[PDB]
Amino acid sequence: NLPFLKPDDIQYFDKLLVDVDESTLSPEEQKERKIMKLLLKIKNGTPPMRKAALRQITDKAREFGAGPLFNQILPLLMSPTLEDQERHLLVKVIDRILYKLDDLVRPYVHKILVVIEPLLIDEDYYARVEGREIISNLAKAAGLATMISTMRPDIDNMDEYVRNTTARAFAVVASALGIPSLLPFLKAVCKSKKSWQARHTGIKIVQQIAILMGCAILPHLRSLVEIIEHGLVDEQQKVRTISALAIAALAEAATPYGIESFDSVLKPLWKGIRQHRGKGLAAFLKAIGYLIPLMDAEYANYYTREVMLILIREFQSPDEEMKKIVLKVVKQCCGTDGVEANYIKTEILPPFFKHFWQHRMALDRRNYRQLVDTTVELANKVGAAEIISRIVDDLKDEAEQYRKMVMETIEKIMGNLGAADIDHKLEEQLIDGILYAFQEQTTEDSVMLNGFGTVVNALGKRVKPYLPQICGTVLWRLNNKSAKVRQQAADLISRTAVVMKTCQEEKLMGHLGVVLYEYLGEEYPEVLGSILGALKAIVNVIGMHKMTPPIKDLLPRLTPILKNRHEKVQENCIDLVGRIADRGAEYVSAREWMRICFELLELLKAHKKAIRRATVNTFGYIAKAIGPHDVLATLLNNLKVQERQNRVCTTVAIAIVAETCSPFTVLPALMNEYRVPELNVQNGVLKSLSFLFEYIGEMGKDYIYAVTPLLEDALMDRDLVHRQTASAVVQHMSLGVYGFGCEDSLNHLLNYVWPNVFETSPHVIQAVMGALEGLRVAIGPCRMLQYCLQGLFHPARKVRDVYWKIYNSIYIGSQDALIAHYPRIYNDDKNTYIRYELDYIL
Amino acid sequence: QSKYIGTGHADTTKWEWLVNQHRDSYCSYMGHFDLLNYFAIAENESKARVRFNLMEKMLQPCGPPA
Amino acid sequence: PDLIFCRKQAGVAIGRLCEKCDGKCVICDSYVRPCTLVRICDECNYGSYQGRCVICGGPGVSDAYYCKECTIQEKDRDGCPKIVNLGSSKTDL
Amino acid sequence: KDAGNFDQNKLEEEMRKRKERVEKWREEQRKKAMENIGELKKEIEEMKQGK
Ligand SMILES: [Zn+2]
Ligand SMILES: [Zn+2]
Repeated sequence: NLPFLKPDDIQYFDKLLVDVDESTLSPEEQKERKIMKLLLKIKNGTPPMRKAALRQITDKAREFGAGPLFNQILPLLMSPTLEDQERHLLVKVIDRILYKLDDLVRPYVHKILVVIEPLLIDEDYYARVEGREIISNLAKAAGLATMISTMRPDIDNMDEYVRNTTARAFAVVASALGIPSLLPFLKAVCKSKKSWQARHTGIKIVQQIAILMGCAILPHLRSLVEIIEHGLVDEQQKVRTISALAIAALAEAATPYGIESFDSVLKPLWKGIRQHRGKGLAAFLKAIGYLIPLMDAEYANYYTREVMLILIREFQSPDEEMKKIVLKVVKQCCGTDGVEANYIKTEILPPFFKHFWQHRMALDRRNYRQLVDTTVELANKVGAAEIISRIVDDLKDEAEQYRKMVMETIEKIMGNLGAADIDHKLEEQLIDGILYAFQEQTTEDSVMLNGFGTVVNALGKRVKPYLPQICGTVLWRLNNKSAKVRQQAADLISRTAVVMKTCQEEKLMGHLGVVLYEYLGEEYPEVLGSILGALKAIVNVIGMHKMTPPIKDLLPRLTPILKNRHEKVQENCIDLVGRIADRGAEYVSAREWMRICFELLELLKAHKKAIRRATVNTFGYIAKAIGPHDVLATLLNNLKVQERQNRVCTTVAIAIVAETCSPFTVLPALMNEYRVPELNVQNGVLKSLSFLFEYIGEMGKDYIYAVTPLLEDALMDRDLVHRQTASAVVQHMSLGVYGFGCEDSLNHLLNYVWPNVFETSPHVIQAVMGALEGLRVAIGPCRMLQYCLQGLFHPARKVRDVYWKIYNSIYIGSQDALIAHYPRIYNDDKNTYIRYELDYIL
Repeated sequence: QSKYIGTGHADTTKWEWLVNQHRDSYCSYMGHFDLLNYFAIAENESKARVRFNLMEKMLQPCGPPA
Repeated sequence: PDLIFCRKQAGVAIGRLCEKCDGKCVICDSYVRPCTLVRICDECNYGSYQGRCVICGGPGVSDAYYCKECTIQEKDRDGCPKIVNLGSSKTDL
Repeated sequence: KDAGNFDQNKLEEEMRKRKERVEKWREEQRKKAMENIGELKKEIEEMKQGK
């Protein structure tokens, strides 16, 4: 009963589709070909039906033939139709076959090496990981000698891609078959002078192994450096570059500590910085950039001074390979603790500001990222004030391209250092540059928008004297009437709202509120959300009636805004309505608040969790301001309306009252709602008490004995739906009153909840099973097992089916807690049942 | 393996229940401290002695039909 | 409607959830007071499985947590809480 | 408000003027620099010079 077939699996889909009789008339062991169709069953079929094929092939690969098995398994995954899950399944199958066919995988080494090699060089990380795993499995299948004899003659591939693939294959084979297991063979086959191909492939395999292993290069660090030091003074520049790359990879893998083996080539690395030419000096600098942070504190200064002769001199890079390498080396040197801030400010600050700190890289994305990262890393060491008073020009420049990177670096420095290193003239220059960048925002540059808030936060109390500048800036950016411009202005105002409005001014509040409530009908939902956020920030910073928009006008104006279906707009409007009743909170007619609550009650279960949280955060203050009795009566009347598709949320609103007011605000009012003889009235009351005790928290311990009879009367033999509600209430109240000293009422409720265990309803047992699983963990097995012990061997076959299930549910929980709870099973004459090892008197 | 090991089911024999009882009651003896420093005071043996005794008793205690 | 779970060795992978299935716990299925963060096994974040919801089984938008009523009951200490069954298996639509 | 608005406008104008002045100064500085660099004139092909 496998699933349907597919035209993509037509390579071996003739078993279940055609009369491919491998046992009637076919070659020897032709059924293994049908096993490929079984592989389709592993791909096309069920999870257990797919794993059964692998479980069977695991005990049949030895009796299937290595040749045909490989010839049918390799092309199956070699095709481009190998999906991600399909690739994983094929890799697992090949690994199982190799674990079964260990010595048989030797003749097929030429196959997987030609197949797993490209897959290991794929683009996706999962593909490379699967290729490396397949290569490691193939290596572990046969011996190291087979892998050596396979990867050694493969060096004749003159193609650079083929050579790199062979080097990566050898590195993967050595990373799993033992690094020192293949180290001597590789060192003996690569130490010769055949040609540049082998000399390059040696360093390539070394770097590939160091990159694939990772932190596992600590013991084999010197063992590999002993063979890699033959290229540090190599004649050919290509071999020298390969050796430098391998040394840098090893230093990065074995970093930061353990620079002992690095001293074996540390002298040439520190000498040849200003000795090589072009690619040689580039490779030397790239290796020194990694060796510097791993170096010690004494020789680090000497190495930096020896490398600066060729680093600071060639800071201006004709190409990108030199510029990026120099930037990385400078970043690594700044990260090192050797060169102090004084040396950087003396010999590193002026060169970095002259050759690097400029608008000459306003279009290089990689350069714009590298220079920004290096500046952000070096600002913490050279002082933020040393750069805050020296980068106030690139942002104010008319070139917006370099201005974006300058603002990004300034924001990064402000976020890293903070606001301590901020001079008066430096602060004024930074404010002027930020204002010029924000005003001259001809493009969509979010860097300035993100940095304005950081600068305002760094201002702190200094933003008060600088109030009118930012005020006029925000006014010019808000009255521009541009969509994206207004959005960015509202965002920047909401970010820097608490810093400016909360400065104890009482003068800009009106000027802000007049423009805030003006553009209330923005068609763009993002602009509307930004305006709502700005108004919320103003209401949080301003008060009643300190806020410019009147409360009696902003409330009815914001009322229809909450009815919108926009996600961000509604999310902001909920918080705005909540904060409207934050400080003073009256500012409304009771009918308006009741209507707002009735409208928001339908949004308490929205898809976005943010709206669900904001609704509960606002309804609490709404109910605290309106009143307990009115809100309770409204919620109770709302229980019958809004039929059970969104009715339960209303019950949650009642719980919000319990979370918004004292427990006696909803308890006595909801108690009278049970006196009605209606079935789905008491049912709704119980469904509401469930969420009430599930969300009331640790407050149930204060009042739990007064609600015991209300749950007991509902737990009686009343109906089939009035039983799950009482059990859920009990389970959600026991967990909430866990260990708080209310076990009496818990026992009172359990006395009734136990007889309801005998229920054949498949949908009604879980309501009691969960109650028992909660009572076991909130009561202790010393009493639950005491109840459940009388029937552990009851004669009824359908009575033990529930008692053993409850015992299992009470066993995995409190496994060793119930050990000192069992009775003394007396000793029979056929064994030793009594546990006499616990009846000592000592 | 670890599906439900530790307890039987609807027709679990009394012996097979007491066997799991003792087999999971000694692990609270070899692991717990008060119930291990208390048994080495009664039997008057060291921790290693009592622990090895309890470990060897986990072969088939309670009276094994072996 | 009895959902199944993976329940394998809980690795060092954090949980996730969809834009609609982010609040409720992967096991308790409740939105009330998330206590601890959920995890996954090794076969729950592997290639295509990277950053997938534990309930919706699609895109991840947050971290999968457990309910306070489900973490106090020691339910989080079970295997991989990924919601997978015979129907919700790897080869599902 | 018939006087406050005017004052605000004046302030804005002043700010704009200041910005313009700053820009002019920057331009002048750039011109001066163009008088002589700068790491080594056009230091881009010097480090390259083939490969
Ligand atoms: Zn989901
Ligand atoms: Zn899982």
